[PDB]
Amino acid sequence: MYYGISQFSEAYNKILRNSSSHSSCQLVIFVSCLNIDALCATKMLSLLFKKQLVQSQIVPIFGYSELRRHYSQLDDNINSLLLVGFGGVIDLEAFLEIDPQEYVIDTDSGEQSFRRDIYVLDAHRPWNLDNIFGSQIIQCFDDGTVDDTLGEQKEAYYKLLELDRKQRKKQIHEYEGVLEEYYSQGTTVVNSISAQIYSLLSAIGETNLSNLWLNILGTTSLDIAYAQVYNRLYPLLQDEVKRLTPSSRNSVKTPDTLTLNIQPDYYLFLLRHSSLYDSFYYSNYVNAKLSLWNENGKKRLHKMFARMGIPLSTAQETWLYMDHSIKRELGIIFDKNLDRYGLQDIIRDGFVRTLGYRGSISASEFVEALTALLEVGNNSAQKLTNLRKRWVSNFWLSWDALDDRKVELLNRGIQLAQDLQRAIFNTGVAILEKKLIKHLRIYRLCVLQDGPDLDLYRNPLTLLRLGNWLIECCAESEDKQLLPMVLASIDENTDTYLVAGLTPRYPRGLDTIHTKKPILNNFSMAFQQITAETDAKVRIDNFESSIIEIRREDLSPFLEKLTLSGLL
Amino acid sequence: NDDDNTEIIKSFKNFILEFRLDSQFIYRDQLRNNILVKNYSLTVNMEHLIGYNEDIYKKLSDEPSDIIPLFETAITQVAKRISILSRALNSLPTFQLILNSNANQIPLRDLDSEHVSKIVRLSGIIISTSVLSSRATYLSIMCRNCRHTTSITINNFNSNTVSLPRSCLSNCGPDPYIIIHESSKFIDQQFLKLQ
Amino acid sequence: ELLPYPHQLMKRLLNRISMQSQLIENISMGFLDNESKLPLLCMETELERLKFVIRSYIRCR
Amino acid sequence: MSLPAHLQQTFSPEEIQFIVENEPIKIFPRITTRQKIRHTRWQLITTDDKALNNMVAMRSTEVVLWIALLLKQQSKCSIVAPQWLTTKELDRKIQYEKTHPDRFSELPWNWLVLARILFNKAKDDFHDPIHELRGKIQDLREIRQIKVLKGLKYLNESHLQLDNLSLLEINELRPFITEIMDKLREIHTASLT
Amino acid sequence: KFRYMPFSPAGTPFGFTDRRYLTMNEVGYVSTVKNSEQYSITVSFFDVGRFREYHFEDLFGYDLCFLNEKGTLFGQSKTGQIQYRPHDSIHSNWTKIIPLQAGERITSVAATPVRVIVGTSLGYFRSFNQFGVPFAVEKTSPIVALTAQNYRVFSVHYSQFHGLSYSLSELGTSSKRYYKRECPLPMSLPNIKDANLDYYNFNPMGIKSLFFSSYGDPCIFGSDNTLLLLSKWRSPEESKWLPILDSNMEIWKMSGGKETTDIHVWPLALAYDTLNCILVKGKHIWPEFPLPLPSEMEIRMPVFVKSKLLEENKEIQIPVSMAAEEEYLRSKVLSELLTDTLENDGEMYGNENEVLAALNGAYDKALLRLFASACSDQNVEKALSLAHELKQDRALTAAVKISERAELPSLVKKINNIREARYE
Amino acid sequence: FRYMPFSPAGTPFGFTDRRYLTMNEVGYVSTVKNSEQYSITVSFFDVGRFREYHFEDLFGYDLCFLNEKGTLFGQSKTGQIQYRPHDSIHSNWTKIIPLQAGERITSVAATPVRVIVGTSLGYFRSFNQFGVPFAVEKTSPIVAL
Amino acid sequence: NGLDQQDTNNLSHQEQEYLKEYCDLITDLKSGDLVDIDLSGSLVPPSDVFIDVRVLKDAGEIQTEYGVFNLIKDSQFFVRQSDVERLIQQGYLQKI
Ligand SMILES: [Zn+2]
Repeated sequence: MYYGISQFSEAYNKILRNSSSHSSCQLVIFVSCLNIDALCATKMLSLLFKKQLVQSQIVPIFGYSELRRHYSQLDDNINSLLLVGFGGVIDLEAFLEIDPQEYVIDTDSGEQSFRRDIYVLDAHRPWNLDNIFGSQIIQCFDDGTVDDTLGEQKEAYYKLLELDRKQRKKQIHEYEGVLEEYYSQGTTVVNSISAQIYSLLSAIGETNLSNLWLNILGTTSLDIAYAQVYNRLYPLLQDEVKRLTPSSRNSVKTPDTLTLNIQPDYYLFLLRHSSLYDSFYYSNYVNAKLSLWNENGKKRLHKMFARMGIPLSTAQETWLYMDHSIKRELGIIFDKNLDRYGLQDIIRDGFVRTLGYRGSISASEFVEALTALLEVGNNSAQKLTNLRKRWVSNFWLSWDALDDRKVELLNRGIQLAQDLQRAIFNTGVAILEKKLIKHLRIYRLCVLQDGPDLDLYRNPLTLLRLGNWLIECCAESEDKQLLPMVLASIDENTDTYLVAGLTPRYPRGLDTIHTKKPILNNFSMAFQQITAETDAKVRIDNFESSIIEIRREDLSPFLEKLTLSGLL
Repeated sequence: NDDDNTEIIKSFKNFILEFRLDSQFIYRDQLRNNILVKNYSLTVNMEHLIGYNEDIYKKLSDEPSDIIPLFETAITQVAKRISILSRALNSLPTFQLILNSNANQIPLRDLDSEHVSKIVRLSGIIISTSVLSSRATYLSIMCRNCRHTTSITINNFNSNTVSLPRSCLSNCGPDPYIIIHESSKFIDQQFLKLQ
Repeated sequence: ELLPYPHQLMKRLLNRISMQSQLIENISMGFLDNESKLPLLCMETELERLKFVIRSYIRCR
Repeated sequence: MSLPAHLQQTFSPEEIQFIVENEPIKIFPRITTRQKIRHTRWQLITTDDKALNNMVAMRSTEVVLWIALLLKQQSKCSIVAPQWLTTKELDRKIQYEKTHPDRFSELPWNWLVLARILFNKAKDDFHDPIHELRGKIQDLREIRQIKVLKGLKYLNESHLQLDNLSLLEINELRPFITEIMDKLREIHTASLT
Repeated sequence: KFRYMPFSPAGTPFGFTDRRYLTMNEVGYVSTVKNSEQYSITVSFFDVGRFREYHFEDLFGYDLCFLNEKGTLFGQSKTGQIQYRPHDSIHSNWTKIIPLQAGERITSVAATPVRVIVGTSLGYFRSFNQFGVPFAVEKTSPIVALTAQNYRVFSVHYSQFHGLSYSLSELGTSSKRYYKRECPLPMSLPNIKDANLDYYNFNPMGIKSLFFSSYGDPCIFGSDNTLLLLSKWRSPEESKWLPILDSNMEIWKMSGGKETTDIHVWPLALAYDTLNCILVKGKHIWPEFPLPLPSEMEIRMPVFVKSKLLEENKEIQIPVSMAAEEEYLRSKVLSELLTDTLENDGEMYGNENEVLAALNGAYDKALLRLFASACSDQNVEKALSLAHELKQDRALTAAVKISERAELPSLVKKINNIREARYE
Repeated sequence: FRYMPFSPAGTPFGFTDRRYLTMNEVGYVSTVKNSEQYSITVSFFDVGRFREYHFEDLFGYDLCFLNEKGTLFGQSKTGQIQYRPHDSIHSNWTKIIPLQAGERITSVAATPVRVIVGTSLGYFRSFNQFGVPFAVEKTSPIVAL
Repeated sequence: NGLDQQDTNNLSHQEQEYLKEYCDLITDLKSGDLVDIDLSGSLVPPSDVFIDVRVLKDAGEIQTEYGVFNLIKDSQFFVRQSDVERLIQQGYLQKI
């Protein structure tokens, strides 16, 4: 239990006193690129530091070897380095290859002072104890929830540390078996980074409306990946809202006034700022429920729209341009109709915030815009470095968009989200009509060879969104069971395939006990195993293990090995 | 309802006077601009109107034909309030409204028998432009035998035109109020044709 | 038209700027060896403000 | 160069802001700088730090503006609104201005800049709702401009007087006014023998 | 008769809004809102450097909360539960539940670094240590409120049989001892328009708040809204309560003749020089969750006459005579209190002696202005009396100057004789 | 409680058009109401020590206190306090006390050292014999003084 | 030259050494007295000493007075105003 939940504030104060130098910066921030919750946490830290006026440098990273080379670039004087949700499971110290004896100042009683102290907050679940406990330089923020449950694993690891006889040999072997038990497990997340960050803020008491707002945004970002985690944290967020609701009730809206509400939200992207028809149209859950990919999906969509009695031309016109006379009544109309279609689970309460007369924006809409700006804000390895630079640039653009004044940039991200949803829909319907999915009863396999936007698709987040859409489509087809989702995309500029291994996911609203148990991404372990022997020159530098870049020619033997692999 | 109409006018002026972004009331800004260069015209975005108050925008959409003259009167009163000293007809020409919709554009083709007297957004290419045609903003008349002279301020927001006054109106005839086209104030109109 | 130069005034000002500068230096070096460093930053901000004013005056002259 | 032409002609709005920052202001502390009889002093040449050594959280303290803004950025300072800033005073000034088109009201010249800065930062500490204050000060600005316009009708080659005009407006007006005024003076001098 | 609803110092009634303040103190302000299942406790501080906000939850929904520089208390009267949290919180928080009879209610609870104070509507009184050990249980008259300092503790008791009684206790580090024991309390209960009734539902006794000043002397604030100040409580016999505030009269000064009922005030603490307190522009006689900035009010006695100041008006015009009266009385009382504080405890921040001397100079200036007024009255006895009150030889020279300006020489030579009297 | 003002050894007006404000060993003040003004017959038990005098009172001072240093007249509702020395070698000074809302003077006191006012709201007012307010205190409603 | 047509072709010789010696004179003004203030100091009033700046171009580490600072491409950095100003003079920083 390296960092207790309550001891988070103590660690924070220790970091302060280590870097308590207004004259000289002793803090560096390292953040995983392409993570919304990471961006929210970085905003949190930035506001906290500007409260403390502590000098600091903020760096976005996407690659693990990038982290290593940057660390090499880093000056030793920097006593404060923060890691956001990346590499926690992998032994970063082993990945860093540090000597604590070099780092320790005044070992003696025993205290461990290092000229660089690196504090790691990770969202990944496996949470390697040797990573947590091997080095005191490695400072891991611990939710406790994994840690206490790891008590058996932690004591087994401690025993392994002690023992470096047949009875002791078999005890050590049993401990190793336990290790493999929590090993070979697909990493996930149960804690939105924003959540425990805001918890630490509450421990410090510096929470404002924005802090809670950004925590809401990060959790909303997590929602698709782990719906149940979002649902569990949802009452906590609502209660904190009540804690921070202004006393004034139903005051007349004025430009100065800013309000955040907890009101029913409909699982339609950009619903307020897009139309009704389109919001239904590219909604992955709506598509999967209605099979909108096929023509009969469109037929059923028209049937249900007429069932609400909404005129068509009214439906394809934007929600904001809708007359309020119908807009107020919409919710009860869905209540009457969605159930008849079974589409009622889409209605759920959400957080929508407005300022002045700009309008109300769903947190879901916000995270969609952020993801869009990340995706399309802007030799072969050098080209990949250029793409990493552009992705860092998109990260900075999204960072900037989080600022209130950049409402225009937020609208740009909105437009990018519309375009990306459109393109993802086109690609998905294209592959579905052509049946480009080829399930091998070990994993449903689809590959990207033709069609445009492969440059867009090779951007990892675009591939992830398409994967989420297709997982939703397959899951809503309960006829076929959950199977691993493997997807491979080509870039002719690199002339090599891009692969992401997506774990199967239950459909939303699946509260059954068998659906309560989450699925672990076996794809990661298969990739690690392939890298271990007979590697096809894949790239794992990316902070996501599932996403892997492979030679296009070498992907076919990779599939052969995947068929050979039994862990899939 | 005339008092209610005046209340709606007051609501619209509350819109324009207390709609700001970043402390900036763009409407008074364009107002003072059109005062400096005397263009009695005002530009407004309906998205802003919805953001400030949906209800006024909805009332607009219900029957813009008569909502617009009330808005013009409100803008004229606002200009009188701002650009003229307190306690200091045709003294100040009425401002006219300019709007940008950004909604969908129904094609010129396939326009419905519906949408009559309804605000619409379209696009097309001009094939012809008409010469200017004045329009009686203010009308000056006299009751002929009765000699009663009266003022009329007709707006181009109906249908077709308002018929000439009938009866004496304080027999003088079915149209005693003979128009004296000197005090009467006119504004030019131009006819357009879109392909 | 250029005004007379109150030489005594500005020389006293320069003495003040100096002594403030060495004072800030001492505070900085002592920190290199109170918890709230904000009064030091207030000193620095005052110094910057006055130096900016002096620069403006000199450039104008 | 030594000095850009635009700068020497008139004081920039940022220079006005600096000057206003040099003004003192009433605030409330959130720190007891007083040390119990039962650290580091501010030691400012430009301003007596003895007051600065003497703050106690939530007590009557007057400090120069810029340090107040600096600490208000931090959570440790609470600002006090001026008495003229009160909505009742604003309404009285509005009524005065409407009553007396000839002249202006005795506003504290820096009031415009003060209002700007406080709206930027002190939005929280306004007891009165901020938006109404913004509207009222905007209206006062408009009325002052209009009163200027009538004065422009009465521009003279001999004497120009401005009793109660704010520092901001006079600064922004000085280039054009001086150009016109000196041109008239040159014309008259040429007329004279 | 008496509802005996529990009272917290300047606590905000629950009101229509779910959020509500529990207790207002200079150390910090505490509010809470029920989450529809339980109330959300937040511990907010006026001085951020002293302490950092920690906000948490309790299914108990503690009826009252006490806080001080060392620790904070949370009491639920109906359940008798008491929760303690050190403000530094380095020590573990401990929570107990007091015994109580059927229907017993805890009116108020107080905390000190030396002892922990328990006071119920039944009048049962419990003393506890900072760690949870009960010092003793003892029987007292029911108490409307409690007043606690580091070691100074003031107790005020009420019984419809006993009326209003109050005792002052100086516990110190040890060897607790009472300056006063159940002294009858002079205070005007509100007479038995919706807001005050709601407050009585919250606090029937109608007292807004009760606390110690900046120098720690008692400060009773009630429905009269005119706080009373206790004089020389160090001397028991000499101690007496003096009117120190004219709230409604100061409002009439501020209102300028137009009394407004929306004005309500809650002094979180009393600075010796002037009152620090907060006001409302609204019907509520309790503050609102968005915390307004407290406005420091000058402390003044209600010696002013409504009719006389109305004549002055016909922004409130004050006679230099009557203003001089009020200010020299203020100088006298403040000088006496400050000197007595220097006696029993000395100087809190060193500056006390010179501000006291400046106060003496202001008082002498006041006396000399009164001497000028007496010269206008042209009465030798008044001038002689003023000469007696004068405490400076140079002030006596000033009196000589005033008398010769008034041209009566008999007063001049009497002042001279007073001077030779004062020399030795 | 009704809290009507009290004067030592006073007599209610009642049916009689005349009454005693206060019966004191130094003197007995008998007085009559004229229905527009309050005629006062300030009678002294020792005329040689203080010659009898009697002046009409327009105010109608409800409470009267008399002692060898001076006779004091106060109207409870108005709050104005009138003093006259029995020796009368000093001026007959007159002042007015501040009054709270509905505050009334319950009792009157006169002393050569000081002048004390007893009111309904329990305020104690320390004045000198010349009218200078030495101190002001608030306590329980002082019915008697 | 004071805040930090570089080519002299647009410029004749005489005026070339004129400007060179004028720059030397400016340095002399900086030299000796008045060294405390920057003779070519920013004429904008200083708003805030501590500001966060993203690195416009990657140029490695550059030494400040006391704090190490690496110019890693597009990296936020919230520090005092002197260093950020001087790097803006070279333009290696941006966005304020
Ligand atoms: Zn007629």
